[PDB]
Amino acid sequence: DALKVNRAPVGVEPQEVHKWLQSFNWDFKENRTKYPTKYHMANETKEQFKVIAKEYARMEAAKDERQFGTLLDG
Amino acid sequence: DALKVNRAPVGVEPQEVHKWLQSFNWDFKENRTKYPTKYHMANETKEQFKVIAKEYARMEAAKDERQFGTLLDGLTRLGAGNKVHPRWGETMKVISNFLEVGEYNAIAASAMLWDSATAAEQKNGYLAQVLDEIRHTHQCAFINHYYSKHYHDPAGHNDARRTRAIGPLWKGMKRVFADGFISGDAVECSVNLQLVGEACFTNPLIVAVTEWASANGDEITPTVFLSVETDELRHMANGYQTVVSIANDPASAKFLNTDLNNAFWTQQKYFTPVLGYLFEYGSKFKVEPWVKTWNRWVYEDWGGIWIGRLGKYGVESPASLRDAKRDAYWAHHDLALAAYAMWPLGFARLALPDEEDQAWFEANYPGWADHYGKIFNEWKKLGYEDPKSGFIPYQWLLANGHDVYIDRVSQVPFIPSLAKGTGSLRVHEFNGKKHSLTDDWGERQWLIEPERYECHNVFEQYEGRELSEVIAEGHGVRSDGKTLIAQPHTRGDNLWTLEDIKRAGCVFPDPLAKF
Amino acid sequence: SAHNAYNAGIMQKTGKAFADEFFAEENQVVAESNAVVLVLMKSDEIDAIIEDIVLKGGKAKNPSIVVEDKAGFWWIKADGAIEIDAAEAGELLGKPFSVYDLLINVSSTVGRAYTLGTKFTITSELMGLDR
Amino acid sequence: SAHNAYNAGIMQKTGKAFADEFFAEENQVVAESNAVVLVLMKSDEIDAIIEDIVLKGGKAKNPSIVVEDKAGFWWIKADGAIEIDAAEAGELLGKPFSVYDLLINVSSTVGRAYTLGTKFTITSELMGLDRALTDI
Amino acid sequence: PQSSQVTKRGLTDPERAAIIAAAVPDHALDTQRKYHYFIQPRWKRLSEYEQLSCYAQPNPDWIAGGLDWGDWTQKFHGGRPSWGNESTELRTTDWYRHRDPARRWHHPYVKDKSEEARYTQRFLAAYSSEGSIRTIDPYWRDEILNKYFGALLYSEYGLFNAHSSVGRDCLSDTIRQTAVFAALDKVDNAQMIQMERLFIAKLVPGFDASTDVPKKIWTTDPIYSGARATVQEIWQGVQDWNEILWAGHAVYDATFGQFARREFFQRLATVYGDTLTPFFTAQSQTYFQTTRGAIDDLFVYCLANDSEFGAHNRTFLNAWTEHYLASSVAALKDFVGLYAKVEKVAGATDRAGVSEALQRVFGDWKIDYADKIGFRVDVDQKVDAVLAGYKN
Amino acid sequence: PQSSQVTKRGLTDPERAAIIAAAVPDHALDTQRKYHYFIQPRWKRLSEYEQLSCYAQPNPDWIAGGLDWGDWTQKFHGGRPSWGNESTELRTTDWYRHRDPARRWHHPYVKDKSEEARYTQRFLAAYSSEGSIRTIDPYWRDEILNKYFGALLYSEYGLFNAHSSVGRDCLSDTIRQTAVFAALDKVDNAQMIQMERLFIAKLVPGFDASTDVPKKIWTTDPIYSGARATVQEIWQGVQDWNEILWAGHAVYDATFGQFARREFFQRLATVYGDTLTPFFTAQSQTYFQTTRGAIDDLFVYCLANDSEFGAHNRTFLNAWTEHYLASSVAALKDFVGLYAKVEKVAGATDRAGVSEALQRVFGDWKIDYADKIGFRVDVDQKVDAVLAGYKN
Amino acid sequence: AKREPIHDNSIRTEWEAKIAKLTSVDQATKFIQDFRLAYTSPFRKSYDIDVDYQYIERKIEEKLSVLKTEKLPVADLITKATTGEDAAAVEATWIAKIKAAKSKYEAERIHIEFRQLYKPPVLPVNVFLRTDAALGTVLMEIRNTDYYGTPLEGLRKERGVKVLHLQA
Ligand SMILES: [Fe+3]
Ligand SMILES: [Fe+3]
Repeated sequence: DALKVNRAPVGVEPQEVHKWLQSFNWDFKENRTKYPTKYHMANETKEQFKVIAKEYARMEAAKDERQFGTLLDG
Repeated sequence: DALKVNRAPVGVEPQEVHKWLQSFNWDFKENRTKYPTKYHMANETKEQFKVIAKEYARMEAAKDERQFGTLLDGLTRLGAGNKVHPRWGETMKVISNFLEVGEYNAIAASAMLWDSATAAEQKNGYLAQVLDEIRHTHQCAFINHYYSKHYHDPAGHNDARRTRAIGPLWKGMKRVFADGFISGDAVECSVNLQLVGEACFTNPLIVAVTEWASANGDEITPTVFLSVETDELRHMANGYQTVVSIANDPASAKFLNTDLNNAFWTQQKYFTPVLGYLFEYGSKFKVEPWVKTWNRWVYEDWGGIWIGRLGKYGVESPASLRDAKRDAYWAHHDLALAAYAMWPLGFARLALPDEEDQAWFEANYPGWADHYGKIFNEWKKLGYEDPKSGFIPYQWLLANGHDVYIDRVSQVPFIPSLAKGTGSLRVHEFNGKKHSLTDDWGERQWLIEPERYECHNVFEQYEGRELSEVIAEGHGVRSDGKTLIAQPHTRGDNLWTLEDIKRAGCVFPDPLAKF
Repeated sequence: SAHNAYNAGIMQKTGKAFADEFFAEENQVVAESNAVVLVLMKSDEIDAIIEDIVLKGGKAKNPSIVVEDKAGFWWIKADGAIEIDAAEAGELLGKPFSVYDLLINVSSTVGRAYTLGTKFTITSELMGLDR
Repeated sequence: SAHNAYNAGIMQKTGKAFADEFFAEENQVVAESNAVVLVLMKSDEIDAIIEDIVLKGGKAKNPSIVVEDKAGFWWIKADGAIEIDAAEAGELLGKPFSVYDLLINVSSTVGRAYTLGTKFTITSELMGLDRALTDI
Repeated sequence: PQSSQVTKRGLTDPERAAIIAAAVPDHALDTQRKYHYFIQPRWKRLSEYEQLSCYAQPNPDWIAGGLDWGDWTQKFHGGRPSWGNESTELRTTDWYRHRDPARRWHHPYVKDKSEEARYTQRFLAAYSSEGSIRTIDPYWRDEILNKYFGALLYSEYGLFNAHSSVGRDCLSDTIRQTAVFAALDKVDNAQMIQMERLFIAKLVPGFDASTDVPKKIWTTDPIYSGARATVQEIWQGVQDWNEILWAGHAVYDATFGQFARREFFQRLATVYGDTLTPFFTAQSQTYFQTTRGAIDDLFVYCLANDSEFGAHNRTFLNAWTEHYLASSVAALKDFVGLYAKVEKVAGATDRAGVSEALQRVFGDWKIDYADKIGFRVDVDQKVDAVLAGYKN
Repeated sequence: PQSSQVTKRGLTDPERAAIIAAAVPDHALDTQRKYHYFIQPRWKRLSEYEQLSCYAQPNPDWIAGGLDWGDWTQKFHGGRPSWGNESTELRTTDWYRHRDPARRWHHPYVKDKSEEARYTQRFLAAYSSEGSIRTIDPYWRDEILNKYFGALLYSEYGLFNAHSSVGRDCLSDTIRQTAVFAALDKVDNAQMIQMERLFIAKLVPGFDASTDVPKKIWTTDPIYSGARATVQEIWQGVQDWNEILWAGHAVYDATFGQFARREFFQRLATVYGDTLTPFFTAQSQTYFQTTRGAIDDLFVYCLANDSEFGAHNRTFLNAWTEHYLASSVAALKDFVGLYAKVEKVAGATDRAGVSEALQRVFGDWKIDYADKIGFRVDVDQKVDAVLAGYKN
Repeated sequence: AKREPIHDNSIRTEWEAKIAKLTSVDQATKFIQDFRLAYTSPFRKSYDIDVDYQYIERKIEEKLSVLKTEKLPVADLITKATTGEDAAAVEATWIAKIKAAKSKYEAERIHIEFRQLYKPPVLPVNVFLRTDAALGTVLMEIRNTDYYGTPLEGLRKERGVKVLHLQA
């Protein structure tokens, strides 16, 4: 209520969001590719490296800072 | 109103917040420093580098990312951590960990300046300095951490915060840029920490040393130390503002010259011999003679650009300067005699000057060959480097009347029968206790202020005990529990053990028993 | 200029000639100097600033400037003052570059240093004491 | 182990001996390999992982692992699979180290790669095609 | 050319690199590569935070936990030691035991605050471009926020300065880092309040971001009378550095500070249409919780449960808490007079709303601090004591 | 002893470094050190953003602005070129002219988003520790925020996927960067809405963060009928890549999207005591304003004022705007039915309040986009058209 | 003669056994005051335990401090010295004493003895620190008046040292 709540520190990890990504699509007749292809088979597969936009940026920026430190400094 | 508003994109820059900082203080009777001070003059000054917390962190994090990128990515992939000449890699065990305690004490000294500041802007500036000295503590630690991981001898890089307590050179480090800052007048830190320590000595200690590192194959230390000193511009500028306030008030200005001379002597007494020893004897490739490094940074540039310019406003050339110049020329050679003679008490592996070193020493310090050179060569003949020899030179000094004394004030060792630097032995008894003093400036400090200077020396703590027992008790060993961290050579074979020390039978005397 | 060299004056001497001047009576008190010293740690941004600002417009304005290569840093000494405008550096580098960013590789100062606007200055002037 | 060397087999030969095997009839079609290759770019964290994880417990569990020094990177080849637990690496490094941080210096893979929990795996298995051998 | 030698680098110069390679042994001279391997780890493995921080302070064996020996080299006139046991009433078997649970050494600390620094400026440029200030309640903006949130910066500033003597006097390295990072977060809070006021002034013609009115309110308005008295005492009235950290963060800022920042300005912003202030209180409240983790470790894990001095230390902590809780209760009783100036909103600014906000603050405080040191507190009694200052 | 040579590094191996030093000339062989010095700078001097981005796309001279020559090496079956003029109705004298005013190449883009990524997790850990969710209006939380803000993630997700063909079809490098960064910001918005719901679920027993109810609302509730119809058309109904970027960001997202994110969910959070949602809308609104700077440069500076084709392009932009503005007005007319479900708050959710919110959205839009391409719009007429869907 | 090990030795052990027998605040206050007069400062009565007295003093402090919290009312912890004196009265008395001092030699002995008698836990920490700072201000100012004015030969006489050796 207004006085009682769990105050354990929690956040939300990227795989917790990623689990819901498959459900973001929705069905409509025009929902199909624009490009010509021979391949029309079912392709409802799963990512092997769960990533969301925030975590994508965190990872690549971490790579970049080390690379540009080495180049511009050392 | 609810419909019309200026939608131009705007933020708030750091200087826009900074201009309101001075109004953050308010008046109340108790609003004054908690620390003892002689200096009570008006000190409402303005910051020369406007900074707020958010911008402080932005600047320092940007420095860090470049530094740790170079270290953890580039230099590690090059294998640079083991491309250092052994003499220099050993020297950095000492330089970085000893500098670490100077940085650490500078945190506390900077907090005293924060506490004694009366202007909100200066309190803001000193907090930024407090934070920088924490940064520098972790940077010095990081050098020894990186060496522990990547250099061929991690012992002593990996444990100096306890193994430094064994040896006599550490005692003087606890005064030079440490106790001498934090144990005294809080406003006076603007003179000893900043006008002297930061504006004079951090340049040779932190900047000039990076050239010696590079010459000897070390690109880790330049990467870190050159970033450390970027913060120092703000520290020198903080201290200058307060020196101006002191200078402008006749009642506070009457203390300034004595405080400046005492600070200069206190710091140079240790810094001059010890860093000169580490540069010249702890290197293979030498950049230039130490005495010229000292001439350039200390006597000419700090001496002329700070002190000589302030002479227009009544600041006097330190009266101890003539004594100090004599130290700049010979005191590090005197110190090398003690460092090499007492090598088992250290945490670094030493190297006697080789033939081309000896030529360089004699060319640049004529007279070196006939005094210091002949001693080192005799020690080598006696087995200085050989663990089976049973030879440690401290015993040889005593057998020839070359006693070693510790200054009660500075803790710097002194061998009056061999020294060419400034010094002469004074031994006094006071209330049942003997004390050895070694120069006119420290003798005055002790005569006037004996309760400030009660530091136990290594002969008092270790009296009558055998050398190998002291080393073992202080953990002065490698992970096998037997091989010394310290060594009298830099080769990978024939390392000395506790049993090799014990065979020499070296027992600590009371050097003042004869008086 | 020559007086602002790292090895100016007594630093040219070696051996006994050095010692004789080092211990000469007139050289046992400090002597006022009108110089400033600025140390810049080497980096991509600093090296461009050295070559296209300090050694061009800086030295044209102040011909007493001397720059020496000290392996990991640039050592600069000049009469009077040295200034670097971060806005001019930013135009040279093509990327955001405030006076705060300029300080990332400004490693040391012998002299009175400050920033004002986008400009960094180190000066022989004793602000608050000199008129 | 030897068959996983970078210079295994034909790579030991030079000159005409190499050409004769390179152009042999039986070597004009691919041959199925049960190996995986993993490339790690050199860095402080990676070099600790190589020394204390891959070359210790990794090789204890999979003795066919070969590690070769290629200047800027480590080249690792093994039968079947290679795994690195980011949790074990973080314990070794003393700093935050998730499986995403592990990937900062994982440079290349020849094999089927994936993360699962804190663990990174590269495997010879063809997931989605190979059928499970136990119901467990 | 140049007057001085162009030093050849040993890493890349062929002749010097060859000499170095001849001198370097072909094997390592020890296998222990863990920097300060002898530190007792708090967690399952030694952290880099501990390695870089622990035992940097050079204490001797006569300051509990020190590894060195002998007297200091130079003491104050009269004999005060460089660091000493006389600095605080509290005792422990090892002053080095404290660990910040966020494991902040300098680098992660400024890395995180840099993120906040840059994102704040991007947020402001977009918020001004959005025009979102158009829907803020004007009376809230001009008469409550500008004036009384402004005045609150002086509380943060005073708490910042209370740390100056702590930074000099405290007895170990992890404690000094915790204290200094806490001080910067407090002066950041003060600067961020002023930054919000300066920002509103660029969007709202006639809005005055001068500190003149905030300072007059802090120094003379009865609403802040008790708070200012408490801050002055914690900052300048004592020097026991544990007393400062406990009184400052664990009593005053955890009750008065949390009520003012979170229950008044942050909560009521989201009742009066203020889409700007929650961005700023998000930072101060994040800093509060990070600081609390470290303060909690020092006083609860280390000092209140030290094997030899825990009960001894609880005697002092109980006495301090009695005193500064009374001071903070008086501060809140003064402060809730501000509700007489705001527009009534049921469940938020009426008596029931304020009573529930005080039940959260004193109830949370009982859980987070009081229960962990053995301090008995009747929450309803404290709530009622403060409500005596609420104008019905 | 590994099977392959341990290669000697030329930078550090004495023998190879000496050979290299003998081979390197003693002077530079040209003085032009500015990478791609011939790019025409938009600003006073060439930026690193321009140097790294401009002319990476290898267009020939028959695609306006291209520096290469000749046909592509391989085309689609039938003859569609790798890139070609048939991809869009708009024309220009140089497709390379566009400049993002934020000058984002990949590195500054992920640097900034990383800051937001890490700070968000620190904010959430502190907000849960604070207990601040305790004062949110439960009805807002459960019946409006969870369900209809959740449903809004589908609008962001659809706008994200509209960029897939843009990423393949567009005709220059700076435009491609602008489009891809805009696309990641949209899917980030969708993910952050789900992140907020997942976070509330950890704090509120019984709160269901499944997307089942949001998806049912997006796909079948009349409140989102017009919006979903528009998003489906912009994403999958067209392939002109300029039409997608214009309709998506400059018409639909700038009217419907800004109303829903800023005027409904962000604004009303600060009327119903929601201290959490403004942290998340702060990010989507920052991203909107960043994207708008780049979209504005492409369509206003470059295309509507191209020296040869400006009026030509305005003919198409005007036609697109007529169509998608009608779609967006219909989307808003449906959406303001949501006000029939919220607790009335004078000046915010009554007719006068909603009318002023629509005046902000349509009035700002007229200034920010319509006026710059010559599109006539009567704001009061659009406000009245939407208010016909408002239940009094 | 021969020192025992640094951190564990028979002198420290024997003193710990003495300290364990203290059972009241009055007894431990007299014990610690007697100890600090006998063994601390340049005016101590004995250097017989020079390398051990600082650790031993720590252990006495710990025993007195626990006895205080076990035995005294809270208000006494804040406002009284363990001598029974009013803490603010002690402060006023010793500040007046040092301001009445006629030379730096008088002033230094007053400051040193204040610390020997009233170092925590005898005086409450807050009162002690501010008194020690006020005393130190006066001592520093009188010592830094004409600091270089007396030649070394005369300072040695004023201090009263026995000169054992002066190198030529
Ligand atoms: Fe420092
Ligand atoms: Fe400093």
